[PDB]
Amino acid sequence: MNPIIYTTLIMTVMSGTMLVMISSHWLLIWIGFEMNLLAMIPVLMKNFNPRATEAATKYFLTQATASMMLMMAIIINLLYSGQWTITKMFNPVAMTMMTMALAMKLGLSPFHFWVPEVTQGISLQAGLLLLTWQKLAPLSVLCQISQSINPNLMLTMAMLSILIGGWGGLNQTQLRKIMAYSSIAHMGWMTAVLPYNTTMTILNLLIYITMTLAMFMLLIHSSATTTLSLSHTWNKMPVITSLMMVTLLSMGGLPPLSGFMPKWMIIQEMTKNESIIMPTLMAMTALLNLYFYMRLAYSSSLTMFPSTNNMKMKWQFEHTKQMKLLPTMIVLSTLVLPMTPALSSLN
Amino acid sequence: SSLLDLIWLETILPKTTSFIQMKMSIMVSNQKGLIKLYFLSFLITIMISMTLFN
Amino acid sequence: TMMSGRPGRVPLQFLPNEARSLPPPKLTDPRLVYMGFLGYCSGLIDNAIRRRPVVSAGLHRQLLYVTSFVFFGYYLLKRQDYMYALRDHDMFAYVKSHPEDFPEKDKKTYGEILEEFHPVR
Amino acid sequence: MLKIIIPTTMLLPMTWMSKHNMIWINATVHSLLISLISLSLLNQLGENSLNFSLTFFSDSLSAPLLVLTTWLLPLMLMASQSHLSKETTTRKKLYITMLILLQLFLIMTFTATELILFYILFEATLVPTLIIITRWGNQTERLNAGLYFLFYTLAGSLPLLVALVYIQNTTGSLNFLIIHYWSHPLSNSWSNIFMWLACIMAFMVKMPLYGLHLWLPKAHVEAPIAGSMVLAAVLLKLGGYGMMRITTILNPLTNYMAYPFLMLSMWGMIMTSSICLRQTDLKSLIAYSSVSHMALVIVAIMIQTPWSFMGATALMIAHGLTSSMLFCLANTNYERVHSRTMILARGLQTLLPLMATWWLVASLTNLALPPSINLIGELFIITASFSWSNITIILMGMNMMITALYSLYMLITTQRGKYTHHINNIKPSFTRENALMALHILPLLLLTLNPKMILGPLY
Amino acid sequence: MPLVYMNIIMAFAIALAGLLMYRSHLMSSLLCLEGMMLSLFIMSTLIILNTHFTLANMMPIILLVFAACEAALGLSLLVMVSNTYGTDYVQNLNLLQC
Amino acid sequence: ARQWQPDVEWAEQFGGAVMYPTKETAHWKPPPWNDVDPPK
Amino acid sequence: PPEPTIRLQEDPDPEDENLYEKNPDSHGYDKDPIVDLWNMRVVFFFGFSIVLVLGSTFVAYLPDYRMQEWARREAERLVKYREANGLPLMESNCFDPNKIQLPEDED
Amino acid sequence: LQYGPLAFVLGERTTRKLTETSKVITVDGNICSGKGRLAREIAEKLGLRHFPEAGIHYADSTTGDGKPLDVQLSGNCSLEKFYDDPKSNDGNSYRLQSWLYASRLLQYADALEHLLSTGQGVVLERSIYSDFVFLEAMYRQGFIRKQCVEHYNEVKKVTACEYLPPHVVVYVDVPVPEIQSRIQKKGNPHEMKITAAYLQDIENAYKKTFLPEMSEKCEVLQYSAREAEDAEKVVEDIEYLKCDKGPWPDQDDRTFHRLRMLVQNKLEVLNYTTIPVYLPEITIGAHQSDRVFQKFTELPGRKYSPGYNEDVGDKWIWLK
Ligand SMILES: CCCCCCCCCCCCCCCCCC(=O)OC[C@H](COP(=O)([O-])OCC(O)COP(=O)([O-])OC[C@@H](COC(=O)CCCCCCCCCCCCCCCCC)OC(=O)CCCCCCCCCCCCCCCCC)OC(=O)CCCCCCCCCCCCCCCCC
Ligand SMILES: CCCCCCCCCCCCCCCCC[C@@H](O)O[C@H](CO[C@H](O)CCCCCCCCCCCCCCC)COP(=O)(O)OCC[N+](C)(C)C
Ligand SMILES: CCCCCCCCCCCCCCCCC[C@@H](O)O[C@H](CO[C@H](O)CCCCCCCCCCCCCCC)COP(=O)(O)OCC[N+](C)(C)C
Ligand SMILES: CCCCCCCCCCCCCCCCC[C@@H](O)O[C@H](CO[C@H](O)CCCCCCCCCCCCCCC)COP(=O)(O)OCC[N+](C)(C)C
Ligand SMILES: Nc1ncnc2c1ncn2[C@@H]1O[C@H](COP(=O)(O)OP(=O)(O)O)[C@@H](O)[C@H]1O
Repeated sequence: MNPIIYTTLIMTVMSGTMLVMISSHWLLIWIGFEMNLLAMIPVLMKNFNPRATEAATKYFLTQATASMMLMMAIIINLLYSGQWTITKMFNPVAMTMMTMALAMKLGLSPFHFWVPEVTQGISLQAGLLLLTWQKLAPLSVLCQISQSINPNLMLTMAMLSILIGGWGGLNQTQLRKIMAYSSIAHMGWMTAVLPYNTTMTILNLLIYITMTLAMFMLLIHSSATTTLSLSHTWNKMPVITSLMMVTLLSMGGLPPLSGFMPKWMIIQEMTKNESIIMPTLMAMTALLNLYFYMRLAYSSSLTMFPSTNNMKMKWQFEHTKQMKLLPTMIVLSTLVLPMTPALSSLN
Repeated sequence: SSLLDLIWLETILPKTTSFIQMKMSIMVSNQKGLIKLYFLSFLITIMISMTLFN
Repeated sequence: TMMSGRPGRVPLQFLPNEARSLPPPKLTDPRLVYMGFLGYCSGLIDNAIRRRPVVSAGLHRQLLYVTSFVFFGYYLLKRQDYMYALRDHDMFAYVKSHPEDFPEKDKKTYGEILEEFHPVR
Repeated sequence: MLKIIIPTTMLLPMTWMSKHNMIWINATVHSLLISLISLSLLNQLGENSLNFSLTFFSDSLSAPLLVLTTWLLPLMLMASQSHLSKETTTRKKLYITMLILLQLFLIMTFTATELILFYILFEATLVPTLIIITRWGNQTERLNAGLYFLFYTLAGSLPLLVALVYIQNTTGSLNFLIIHYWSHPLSNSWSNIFMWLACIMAFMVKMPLYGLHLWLPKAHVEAPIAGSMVLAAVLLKLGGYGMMRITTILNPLTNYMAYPFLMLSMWGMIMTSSICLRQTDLKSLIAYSSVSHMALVIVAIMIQTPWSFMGATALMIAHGLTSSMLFCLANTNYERVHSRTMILARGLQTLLPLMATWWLVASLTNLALPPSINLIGELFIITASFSWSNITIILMGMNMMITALYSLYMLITTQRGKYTHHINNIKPSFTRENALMALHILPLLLLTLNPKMILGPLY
Repeated sequence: MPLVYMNIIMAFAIALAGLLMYRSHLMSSLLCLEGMMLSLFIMSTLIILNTHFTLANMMPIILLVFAACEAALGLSLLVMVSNTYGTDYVQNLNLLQC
Repeated sequence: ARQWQPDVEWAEQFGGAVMYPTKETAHWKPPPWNDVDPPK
Repeated sequence: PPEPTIRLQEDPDPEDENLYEKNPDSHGYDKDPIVDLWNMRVVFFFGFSIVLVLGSTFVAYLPDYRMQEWARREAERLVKYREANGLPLMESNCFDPNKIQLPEDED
Repeated sequence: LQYGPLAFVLGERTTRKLTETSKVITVDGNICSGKGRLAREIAEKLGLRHFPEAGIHYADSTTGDGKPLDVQLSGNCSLEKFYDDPKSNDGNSYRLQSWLYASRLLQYADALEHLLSTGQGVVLERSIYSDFVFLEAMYRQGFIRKQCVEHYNEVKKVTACEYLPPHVVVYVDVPVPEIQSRIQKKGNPHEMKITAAYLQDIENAYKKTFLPEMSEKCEVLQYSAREAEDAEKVVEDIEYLKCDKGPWPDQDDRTFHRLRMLVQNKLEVLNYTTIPVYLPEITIGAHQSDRVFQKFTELPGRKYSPGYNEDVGDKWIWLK
């Protein structure tokens, strides 16, 4: 599409998210979600092919259903208290409908099914935007009304999301489905700490976004969407594979990497509330994510796979487009554990 | 050497874990991509959430 | 400790005026040195990804990375220290205003406390 | 303590800015100098400790392990020089970087006044070893080995972390000094039982315990020579150090909770010693012998008496040195024959006599011949166990007999008899290999002159 | 809470369930969404008119407008999907699988 | 004398649509290299 | 079967190189004779001459900070006093009973 | 200002540069025919830019210095061995065919980039289209397997589905016996060993599969040996006909912007020439791959990016 049109659509997506995050009226939050949905579809359908159209249709259906449920919860809450301000829910039925709608918007289990489908359908840039920027608004709304949420339902969905992400990522050879299931598991980790500390939710979101940005930019640079395609990257650009391996180590939560910071803190926070069993199950389940990250690391940099003859031609050329923020993203997603107490900045 | 170290101590912790995780992964990931089944599951979990947490 | 609703909090203010009552971080703070080191690593990785001599390709670029990291790290350290100071201030004020919830326990010495002895055998 | 940490960090820029043909010389020289510097932490006190700062402290349990860790890096460089000769400069520098990072993590792990800092570095050591095994290993099983070596560890280490943060929510601190001074008895409860298990199993899996020891033969057989050296010499001792540190808050529950682990260790030492008798692989045999020795160390720590702790310290140091030497000898054979099967290359005493002498000395010290520090630790642990129960002497004596049996079996199979006829590529041993063996063995026989340096804080 | 509100909410639940069965005809999915918004409009209008909250007389209009815009987008998507297969059957979108 | 590296038969383990092929998922085919299907 | 029975284009596995062939007096460190000799020299000087000898001498003469001689002198003077004054050598109570307040049972 | 979205936004549009003379032309013909001379005459008379036929070292001519690299570092195949031993055990035939197709793709991208950036037309020999005819012959003579042609078809589909075909396809029709006479009169010992069956298969798969397929989306000018000598009538025929049947009349500014971003970024042009499908004739082992890549990196001006190579003579490195 026209670059001016693309810029306008991206700025409309961002303006919808900002309208969600700056408003105090439920109607304006709903309008921000609507604007974001409206401007998101062409971005997903930018590279026109039937797969992207199918993904855009699935995304539109799920997000429109979530918006309808959100409006239903808003109207019930208005019925039981003539309030439009985002604060308390004022009704058990309105809070359940609201949590369901926001979980469907985020992709939390049991509403996770659309995430791998849409992420596989769309390109790598659309998947980057979808898995990073589209979580800011529902999570901000959840952070605002967290004192209303029933901890049982939120914790159930968080544990389900962690389990589903772990088990579903084990079976994947496509990189985009791996990213989708990783996103699902990280959403589960984020929403399990909302009832206790929203600061830890925001910290986990920041760390996850940094790691996901680095991972997607590395995947775009070495333009591979398949495990075997990524196995060829060492014969052209081994440093990219090494950075990818260290980033995958960070994504698995292995200390002393950056990805260890959220889970640790989250576990720490949950122990202050006499919650012991659930963090233990969460860590043991995140071991599965680490396992399939290790499988990818084996396939990418730790061993050298067979190549093809035509690769020699690729040795003679350099990337025309380079990413300005990729080195900063790699360093931030790898080496910020010593700076952990800075989380008091209420990020 | 063979009975305990190579077989049973191997069967208990690592092999059982691998088998369980493999079966769970094969169950969870195997969805035919039919959104009919997805939204039927959505309805079932919606009604369960309404009837279980309040 | 949710301080989001703490009274007299200007909405989008990074560093309030009262934060000026606190000692600023020293320029040789180890955390500032680590932020500069992070900027240096970013410069090295930038050189490596673009297939340039890693250590000696662009000195201006590496200097800019180090300087920007140090700048942001200084302001971040100030905000971090201010938030911890607020936490301690609030905690001490709450303990002072609620004496019945934080009683002064009696001083007992070990010569008058009976602890069970468990032999190691 | 920074006077040791900073030079280790400076080892990295010095490595990466070295010439293509000067990396080994510079790394070896400066690693030896760092070892000499670290040797001045042996001046310990009969009082509390050498509390350098709020972050790092030294102990007479920590100092011998630190000295051994520093001394191991030059030997690892010498051992790795040979099989990495045909390697590119960047990848050799990356290998040396992995070794330096592992040393730095170990040095900070052993001082580490905090239990969370100890946990973080204790798990940070897991990454360079994994890379070394899965990258510069020869066989196709290395990847599998790495997987095992990873997940086993994490299977024990995630519960510990939970327990750790839980403790700080109740005690308010995880500093070793405050933890020791403010220790209170642990009640006989289900919650306390599971807290005890969470505190213990992480260090128990790394010794390794007899039931959980499967990762070790895989990792050692699959790893390169430097990886095997550091796994057998230092990484196995992290569990012993952690157990000795953490069992202070587990009393009196250790009396009841120790029984299953004591039985597992006392029977599995017999089991693994007997396994060594029927082993067709040198590296696998040496790994199983290591499992037996660490079973004895586990018994010592669980008994939890002064003589137990002294014997455990002495045995950990002695086993580290001896097992590293044994792996180096087996690797010298492998670099000639490329087989790693014990029965293949035979009668090597006739072809390599000085290396046969090195084999004899290593077998004698693995056999715990007095007055070696191996036997000092063995005897102290055995006496403590006898006081614990007089029936343990049966299992200890059986273990000693079987240990002598497989040590001399390994010596006789490889060095005695008739040479294999069709093997004609056996070259005279190099000055590098002879010096490597000497630098392993002379420190042991020097340490037997001053045993109190390796007998720990209860001396 | 009167019976009229419960009747409207049960209509909303029926429309949502219909959107959830997916017999076929993504066209029917769009119909179910439109029935859901019709019930939303009716019940919000009743609540706002009952309590004489004069300013929220705005929001049904707003809701209406936005929902219809959504419908337009949805219809467009439908056409393109049909433009690939010649029919709007739900089971045709089985190319991407979990 | 030479460190082992993956060959074709090892790399072909990772070329399927999913890991762990089963009877129900045996018929599944990997997506096209460019994410474009024939219009038929 | 038109296949070459070859799975891929691969380098043949080379034969291991002997350092003693191109250079007798090879010391087993490096294929460059000068670098080889100097690597031998630095290993021997810094490992045997410096660390192994000077470090052993340093450890041998470490000052008595564990206070063994001090403890023996304290014990000697304490025994000398107690023998002369008729006191019963070591006491069974480690702490003075008069500064311990026991809890009354009265059962 | 390297071309991108910003240049398109500010002023850069490629429709204003087209002056009805762009009209990319591609000449064909048999192995030994005067297609190169006719193409060069067309390029000189129309004022267009001539692209000599892509060889083993065409990519070498556009990267670094134009000097060709070693055969083991560039192509790993030879036409002389294909002539001497067409049924070689090392799979030289299909390796040669695939490398040549990749070179054709690179040259077509270069020609499209030149036309879209300057507006001047280009003239080409055998393009990515009609490259398959050799492949077809190699299949019928038994030189390559069916898996080879299947892999070729996959790569050709996924690569050539992204470009605009040439407006004008020029074919020089020369019969097999006179081509063979030209071959013996040439003097090349390796060229001598071509059979008549190979040339017949080339021509047959040539005028029995390539002419109708380009007839429905391009405009084809068939010429014989005698009437290809005079370029004046060929130029007149090219000028007289107007192209309004292909995809070219449907292009506009944003489609041209998409194509111009495509034809740059030669890595993204060559993306699907190395798809992970393992044919023994083209797959290379890890050890050989590592050794050959390390040897390539040690070339004089190849260790770093083009402007950051001190040994070639690049200065001011520490300030770039
Ligand atoms: C605990 C904290 C303390 C320690 C901190 C550690 C981290 C610090 C650094 C962080 C990252 C920054 C640098 C990384 C950029 C990579 C560049 C590179 O490739 O190296 C080539 C470059 C030289 O080669 P070149 O000719 O320019 O170009 C070659 C190409 O780059 C490429 O060469 P090639 O193509 O010929 O070879 C390909 C190779 C190339 O691939 C790589 O080189 C990998 C690069 C490392 C990945 C970086 C990830 C991000 C950071 C992760 C840190 C993890 C730490 C946590 C613990 C986990 C451990 C993994 O890839 C492979 O071979 C694949 C197989 C690799 C095996 C598996 C991968 C494992 C990698 C893990 C490494 C972790 C430590 C790295 C240390 C730095 C290494 C240079 O090396 C350098 O010189 C850079 C080193 C730093 C320079 C220091 C200068 C200062 C000296 C003077 C000042 C003195 C200081 C005191 C002042 C006062 C004195 C008076
Ligand atoms: C994940 C690693 C860090 C990446 C973070 C991005 C780095 C680039 C950002 C550049 C600076 C951004 C600061 C913006 C300038 C002024 C911001 C100010 O106006 O807003 C304040 C807010 O300041 C920011 O929130 C603090 C940002 C600092 C984030 C860094 C902490 C990361 C944790 C430590 C990991 C180590 C990272 C260090 C290396 C980068 C007041 O917000 P307030 O209206 O009152 O409350 C709303 C938010 N609530 C609800 C959560 C309370
Ligand atoms: C596999 C390789 C090695 C791995 C490591 C193995 C070591 C782990 C072994 C765990 C140590 C023992 C666990 C609990 C010990 C407490 C004693 C108790 O079990 O015995 C009786 C307890 O009675 C019964 O045993 C109750 C428990 C029965 C249920 C346990 C399952 C039994 C077999 C399962 C073994 C599987 C272990 C591995 C799990 C993955 C005592 O009677 P009682 O006076 O009433 O209880 C006193 C304790 N109180 C006061 C806290 C209540
Ligand atoms: C080939 C045959 C040999 C030919 C030569 C013939 C001569 C042989 C004589 C040598 C062996 C015979 C044994 C006689 C021992 C004499 C020396 C001994 O008495 O000194 C010991 C001293 O030895 C040292 O204490 C032990 C050596 C130190 C070990 C450190 C290892 C070196 C560092 C390298 C790193 C290794 C890492 C290991 C991890 C821990 C004990 O001294 P001590 O009675 O107490 O008091 C010393 C004097 N004071 C009173 C003033 C304090
Ligand atoms: N796709 C191809 N496959 C095999 N050989 C080719 C291919 N393309 C060109 N060649 C060879 O390149 C040589 C020169 O091409 P040709 O047109 O026959 O001669 P000329 O340059 O005189 O026109 C010929 O020997 C031809 O066989």
